[PDB]
Amino acid sequence: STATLCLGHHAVPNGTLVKTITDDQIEVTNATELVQSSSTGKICNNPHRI
Amino acid sequence: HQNSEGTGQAADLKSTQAAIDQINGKLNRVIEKTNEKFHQIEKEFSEVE
Ligand SMILES: *[C@@H]1O[C@H](CO)[C@@H](O[C@@H]2O[C@H](CO)[C@@H](O[C@@H]3O[C@H](CO)[C@@H](O)[C@H](O)[C@@H]3O)[C@H](O)[C@H]2NC(C)=O)[C@H](O)[C@H]1NC(C)=O
Repeated sequence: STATLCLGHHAVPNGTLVKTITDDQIEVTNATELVQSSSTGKICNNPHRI
Repeated sequence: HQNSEGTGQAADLKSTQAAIDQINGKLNRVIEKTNEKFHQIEKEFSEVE
């Protein structure tokens, strides 16, 4: 004679931590690196004529 | 509470704690606790160059 409706969001197996103002460390469902650390080690002749 | 038995007060440590935790750690995060520097540039002179 009654029904229950609920709302919610998704989740992932193992999330990633991020640095935020309020919390010193917290996990999210997705992240991304904003600092290029890797390098091919070779100079690409193009476009700039080398 | 203002029940028939009278009045009374009690602080909820749970809620209070959450606030404190967020507050404390933030400062150090935003600003780096420290950074070293040694020989730099003369930031003063006595004559014109
Ligand atoms: C995290 O969630 C995001 C969004 O749901 C997903 O990552 C995103 O993945 C797409 C496709 O792999 C990337 O877009 C691509 O952009 C390039 C731009 O040159 C384009 O050539 C491709 O056709 C494509 O549209 C997008 O950059 C990427 N964003 C990031 C870094 O999150 C992904 O499902 C989850 N994991 C990742 C990879 O972060």
